[PDB]
Amino acid sequence: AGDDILLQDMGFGVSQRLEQERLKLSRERQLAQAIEEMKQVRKARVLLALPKHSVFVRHNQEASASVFLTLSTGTNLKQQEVDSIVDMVASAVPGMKTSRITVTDQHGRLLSSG
Amino acid sequence: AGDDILLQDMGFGVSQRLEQERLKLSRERQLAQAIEEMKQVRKARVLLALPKHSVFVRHNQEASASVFLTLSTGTNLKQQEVDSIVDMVASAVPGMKTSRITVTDQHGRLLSSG
Amino acid sequence: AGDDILLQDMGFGVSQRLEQERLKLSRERQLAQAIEEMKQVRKARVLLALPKHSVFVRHNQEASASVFLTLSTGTNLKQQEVDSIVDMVASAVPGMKTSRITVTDQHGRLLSSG
Amino acid sequence: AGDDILLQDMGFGVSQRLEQERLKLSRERQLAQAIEEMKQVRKARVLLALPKHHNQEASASVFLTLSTGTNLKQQEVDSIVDMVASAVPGMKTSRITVTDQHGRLLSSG
Amino acid sequence: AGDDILLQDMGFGVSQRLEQERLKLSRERQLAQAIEEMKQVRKARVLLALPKHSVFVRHNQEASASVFLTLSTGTNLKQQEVDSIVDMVASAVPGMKTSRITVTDQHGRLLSSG
Amino acid sequence: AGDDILLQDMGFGVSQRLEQERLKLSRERQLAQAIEEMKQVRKARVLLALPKHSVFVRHNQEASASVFLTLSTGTNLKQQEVDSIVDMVASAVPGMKTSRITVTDQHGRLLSSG
Amino acid sequence: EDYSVTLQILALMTMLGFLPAMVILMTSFTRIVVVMSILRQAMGLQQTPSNQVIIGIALFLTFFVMSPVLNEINDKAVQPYLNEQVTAREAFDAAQAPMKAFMLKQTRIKDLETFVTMSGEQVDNPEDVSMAVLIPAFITSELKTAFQIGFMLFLPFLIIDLVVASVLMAMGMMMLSPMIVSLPFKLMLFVLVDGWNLILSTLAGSFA
Amino acid sequence: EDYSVTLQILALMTMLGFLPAMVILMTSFTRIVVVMSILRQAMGLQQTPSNQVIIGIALFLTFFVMSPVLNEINDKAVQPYLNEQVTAREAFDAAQAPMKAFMLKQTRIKDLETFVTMSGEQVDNPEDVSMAVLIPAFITSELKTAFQIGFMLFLPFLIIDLVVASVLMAMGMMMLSPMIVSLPFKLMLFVLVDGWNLILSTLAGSFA
Amino acid sequence: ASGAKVGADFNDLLTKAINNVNTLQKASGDLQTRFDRGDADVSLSDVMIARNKSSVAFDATVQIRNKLVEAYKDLMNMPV
Amino acid sequence: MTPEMFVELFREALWMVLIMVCAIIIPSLLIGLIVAIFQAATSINEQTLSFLPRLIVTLLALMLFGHWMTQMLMEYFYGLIERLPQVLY
Amino acid sequence: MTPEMFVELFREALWMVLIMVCAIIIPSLLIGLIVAIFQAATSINEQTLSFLPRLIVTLLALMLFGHWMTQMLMEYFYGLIERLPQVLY
Repeated sequence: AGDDILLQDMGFGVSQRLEQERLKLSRERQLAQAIEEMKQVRKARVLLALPKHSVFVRHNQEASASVFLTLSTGTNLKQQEVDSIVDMVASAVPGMKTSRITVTDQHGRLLSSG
Repeated sequence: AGDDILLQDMGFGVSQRLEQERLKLSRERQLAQAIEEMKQVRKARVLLALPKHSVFVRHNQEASASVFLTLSTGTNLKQQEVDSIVDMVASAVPGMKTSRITVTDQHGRLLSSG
Repeated sequence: AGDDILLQDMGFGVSQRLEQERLKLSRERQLAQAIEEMKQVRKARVLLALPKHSVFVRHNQEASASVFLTLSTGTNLKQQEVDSIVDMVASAVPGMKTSRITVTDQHGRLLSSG
Repeated sequence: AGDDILLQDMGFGVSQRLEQERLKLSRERQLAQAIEEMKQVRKARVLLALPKHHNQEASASVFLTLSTGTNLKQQEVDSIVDMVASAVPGMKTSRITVTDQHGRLLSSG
Repeated sequence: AGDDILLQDMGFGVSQRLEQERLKLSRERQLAQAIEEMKQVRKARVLLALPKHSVFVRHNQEASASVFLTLSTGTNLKQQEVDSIVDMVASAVPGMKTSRITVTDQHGRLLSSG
Repeated sequence: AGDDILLQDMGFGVSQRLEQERLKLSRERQLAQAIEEMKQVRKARVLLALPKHSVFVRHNQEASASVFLTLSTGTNLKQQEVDSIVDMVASAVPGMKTSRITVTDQHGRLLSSG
Repeated sequence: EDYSVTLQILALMTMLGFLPAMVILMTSFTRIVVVMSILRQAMGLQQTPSNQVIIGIALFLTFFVMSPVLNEINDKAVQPYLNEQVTAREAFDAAQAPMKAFMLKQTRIKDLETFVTMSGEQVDNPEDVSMAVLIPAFITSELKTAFQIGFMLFLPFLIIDLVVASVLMAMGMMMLSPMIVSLPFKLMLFVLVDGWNLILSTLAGSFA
Repeated sequence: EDYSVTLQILALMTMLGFLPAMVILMTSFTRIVVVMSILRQAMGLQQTPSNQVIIGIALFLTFFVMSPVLNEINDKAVQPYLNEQVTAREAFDAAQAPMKAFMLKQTRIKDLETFVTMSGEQVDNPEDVSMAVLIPAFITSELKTAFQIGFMLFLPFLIIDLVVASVLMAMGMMMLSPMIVSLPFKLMLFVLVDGWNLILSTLAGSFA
Repeated sequence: ASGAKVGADFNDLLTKAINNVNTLQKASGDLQTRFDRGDADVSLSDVMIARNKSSVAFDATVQIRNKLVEAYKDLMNMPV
Repeated sequence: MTPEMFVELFREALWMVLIMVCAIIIPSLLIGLIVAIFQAATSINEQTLSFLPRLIVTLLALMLFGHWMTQMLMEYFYGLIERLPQVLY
Repeated sequence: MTPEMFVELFREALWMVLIMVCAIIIPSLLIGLIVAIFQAATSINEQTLSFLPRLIVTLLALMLFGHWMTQMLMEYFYGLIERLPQVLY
C-alpha cells in the first residue's frame, strides 16, 4: 500500500527536492505497512531523516528515525519487542545505526534512546 | 495527513524558498498529527527553524524547534512524558540535537531549555 | 508476478532515481513471492536498503535487508529454517553480508540481528 | 521458452540499467526451465545477483519445490549448484544458496 | 534451424548487449541440435557463460558452460559418450577448456564439473 | 547451396559483428554441404570458433571446430575416413591446426580429440 | 635543531621561485581572473578590457583581500622571527597557519572529502588536513565558485541580447545581426549600474 | 662489483635530468592533462582554467595515484640501499620493478604486440619486455584511453549546444550566435553536477 | 639486425666503458689505501699514476654524460 | 571502443536532444499552426502576426520544463560517468 | 605518385561525403516538400512550421545510419592505409 508513490509517475514539474521527499515518504508508508501486521500493534507512524556522510566528524549529520506507535487498548510492550521493532526499522533504511531511532507510544512512555 | 503537500504537485511559479517552506510545513503538520495520538494532549502545534547548512568549511547554525501544546482539561505532563515528546521531535528532524527544543503548554509551563 | 515491473515500459518523466527505486521494488516483490513457497510461512514482506554505489567512490554505507514474516496460525520457525531464509535473502542481493539482515515475525520474536 | 524476452525488441524508453535487469531475468527464467526437467523437482525459481562491474562478487539463490515426497541427495544438490554456478559467468560454486519448500537449507552462502 | 536469428535483420533498437545475447542464444540453439541427433538424447538444453576478455594486460574469467540432457526412457550413457559431449560443446565455443563444463541428465546425476 | 548468404546483400544497419557471424555461418553451411557428398555420411553439421592470434601465449585463443555426423544406416567410419574428414575441415578454415577438430557420430562415439 | 643561516636563506630563496604558483593557487587571484573573463565574454567585447589590465586589477585586488592574512603572517611569523623570539622552524609553521586558515574558509567539504579519500590519509577534522591535500581542493572550489558568480553576471547581458533579437525579428528583418545592435545597450547597462565598482566590490566581498 | 661512490652520485644526478621525461611518459601525468584539456574545449571557455592551473591539479593528481608505486620503490629499493642491504644495481632493479608493473597494468595488449614485433624480440609473457619497448606502448595506450574519456565528457555539452541552437532556429533568429547563448548553461551544468570533483575522481579511479 | 639485439650491443658497449672507469677508480683507491696504511711494498709513483688515470677516466665520463644530456635536451626541446 | 558501443552512445545522445527539442518546439509549432489556420479562415495575409504568440509559448514552455530538462541533463552526465568502466576495461 | 591519382583519391573522398550527406538530408528534404505542398493545398502560410519535422527525421536518419556510416569511415581509413604502399613504391 506504500508502493503507489513508486509505481505511479510524476509530470515534468517535480524537482529534485520533491523527488527525494516523495521517496522518503514511500519509505515511511511502507514501513508503517510492515508494522501494522504486528500482532500486538494496531497503528504506527514513522518519520525519517536522511544522513550526510562527511568524513569530517564535525561536519557529519548522521541518519535518524522516529517511530510513534498506538498499540491495542491494553498491553504494554516488553523490551524484547521494542528491540525487535527498532532493529527492523534500523535495517530498513540505509544508515541510522540502531541507537538512532526513537520509539514512543500512545501514553508517551519513552521506549528507545534518542 | 501531512502528506497532502508532498503528494500534491506544485505548478510552475513557486520559488526555492517557498518550496523549502512548504516542505517544512508538511513535516510540521505530520509531526503535530503524530503528537495528537497521545492521550494527554488535545492539540499540538510544532514550529521549526532550519538553517541552510553552509557548503564550505564554515560553521553552521544548529537548527532549533518549538513545540506548543494544549493538553487535556486536567492532567499535567510529568518529566518522562515531556522527555519522550521532545526526543521524538528532535529525532524526527535531521540535525537539532535534543537540547534545542522548547516545550510549552496552555498555561505556559516551560518544559525544556533553549 | 514481480517481473511485471521489469517487463513493463516506463513512460517519459521517470528519472534515474525513481527507476532505481522501482528496480529495488521489483526484486523485493520477487523475493517475497519466492519466500511464500516456504511451507511454514503464509506471508513475507521484504525491504531492501542499498547504497548509491557507483564505482570510483568512498562508499561508507553497506547494504541491508529487513524481512517481516507472518507464519501459520500455530507453528514456529526453527533456527535452521531462519538460517536458510537469511542465506537465501543474502545471496539474492549483491553485497549485503549475511550479518546485516533483520528478521522478525507477527509476534515480534526477532530471529536475526543487525 | 525463456528466450521470448531476448527475441523481443525492448520498447524505447529502456535505459541501460533496465536492459541489464531484463537480461538477468532471461537467464533466471531459462535456468528454472532446466531445473524443471529434473524428476525430483516440480517447480523452481532462480534469483541472480551480478555486481556492478571492494568487489562484491556474484551470487545466486535457487528455490525449489520438489514432488509430493522425496528429499534431495547430496549428488543432486551438487549437480544443481554446479549447473547454476557454471551458467552465470563468475560466481564460484561456494556462493549459491539452495533451499526447498520445507525450508531445509541445502547449500551455504 | 538455429540460424534463424543470424539471418534475421536486427532492426533499430538492439543495443550491444542484446546482440551478443542473441548471438550466444544462436549457438545454444544449434548446440542443442547437435546433441539431439544422438540416439540416447531426446532433449538437450545448453547454457553458456562468456566473459569480456579485457583488452588491458590482465586476467580473464575462463569461459564456462552448463548443458542439461534428457535421455530416453531407459539406458545410461557410458563415460565415452559424456566425454564426446563435453569435447564437442567445449570445442564449439571459443575458449572454455573442456574442464569447465557442467553436464547433467534428466535424473540429475552429475557428469562433470568445471 | 551455402553461397546464398554471400550472394545476398545485407541490409543497411547490420553491425560488423553480425556480418562476421553470417560469413562464418555461410562457411559452415558450405562445409556441411561438401561433407554431404561423402559415401558414408547422410547428414552433417559443423560449428566453428574463430581465433585471435596474439603473440603473448597467455592470451592467444586459437580456432576450434566441432562437427557432428549422422552416417548411413549401417557401416562404421574407419580411421582413414575420419582422418580425411578432420584434414579437410582443418584446411578449409584458416589456421585451426588439425589437432583441434572435435568429431562425434550418431551413436556418440568419440572420433577426434579437441 | 634550528636550521643554519645558509639553509634559511636557501629555503627563503626557494619560496620566491614558487611565488607565481602560490598566487594562482593559494590566493584570490584565480577566482577574480576567471570572473572577469566570463564578464568580458558576457559583453560583446572579447578583448577590450585587455589581459594585462585584467591581471593588473586582479593583482591589486588580491593584495587588498589578502592583507588580513599577510598582516597576520607579519605579526605571528616575521616579528617573532626578526626579534629572535622563535626559531626558523616555528616561524615557518606560524606563517603557514593563517594561509591554511584562509584556504580552509573558502573551500568546500565535498572537495576536501574527494581529495582526502584520494590521498589515503586518516583525517578526523577538516581544520587539520595536510597542505598537499588542501591546495588541489581549494583551487577546485574557487573554480566552481567562480563559475557561479559568472553565471549571475552573464544573465543580464543575455536577456538584453534575447530582447533585442526578438524585437528585430518581430519587425521582419531576419538578416540583421542582433550582436551589433545589442552591444551599445550591453555597454550602457554596465555603465549606469556602475559595473566596474559593483563587480569588484562583490568579488572582494565574496571572501568575507 | 658495486660501483664507486663517485659514479653512483653521477648516476643518480643524471636521473634528475631525465625527471621531466619520466613524468610525461612513464607516469599518469599524460592522461590527466589530456582529459582536462579536452574537457576545457568541451565548454565554451577557451583558456579560462589556464594551462598552469591544469598542470597544477594534474601534478597533485599524479602524485596521489603514484603513491603506492613510490612507496613500493622506497620500501623495496631505497631503504635497502640506504641500509647497505643491496648493491647499486640491485637497488636500481628493485626500483624499476614496481614502475614496470604500473605501466603494464594500464596498457593494451595490441599496443604491446605492435611494439614487440617491430623491435624484434621473443615474447611469451607480458612481464618480459624491456623498458625501452614498454614506454612507447604505454603512452600510446594512455592517449587512446584519454581520448575515450574525453569523448564521454564531451557528449553532454554537445547535446546542450544542439538544443539551444535548434530552439533559436525554431523562433527564426538565425543570426543570434548559439555559442554566446549556450555558455551560461554549459557552465551551470558543470556546477550543479559538480564536475570538478567527479571527473578528477574518475581519473583517479581509472588508474585503479 | 633486431632492435633488441642492437639495444643489448650498445648497452654492452656502454656498460664496458663504465666498468673500465670503475676498474680504474677501484685500482686507484686500492693503491692509495695500501700506501696510506703503511704498506712498504707500494711506491708513490704507482699511487700517483693510478689516481691520475682515474681522474682522467672520470673526467671523460662526466664530459661524455654532458654531451649526451645536452643532445637529449636539444632533441626534446626542439620547436616541433 | 567497439563500433557497436559508439553507435549506442551516438543514438542515446541523439535520442535525448530529440526529446528535448521536440518538447520545446511543439508548443510553438501548434500555436503557429493555429494562427495560420485563423488567418486562412478570415483571409488575411499578415506574416509576422504569428511571431509573438510563438515566442510567448516557447518561453513559457522553458519555464515549465526547466525542472525536467535539468534533471535529464544531470542524469545523462551521471550515466556516462557510470558507464565509463564498461567502455574501457 | 602522379597528380591524377591524387585527384582520384580526392574525388573518391568527396563522393563518400556526398553519400553521407545525401543519406542524412534526403529524408529531411522529402518531409519539407510534403509539408510545403500540404500547406499550399490548405492555403497555410506558416514558413517556420516545417522545421521540427525536418529535424526529427534528420536525427532519426543519423541513428538509423549509425552503423553503416561507422563501418564506412573505418574501412575508408583502412583502404587508405593499405594504399600507402602505392606512395612508397
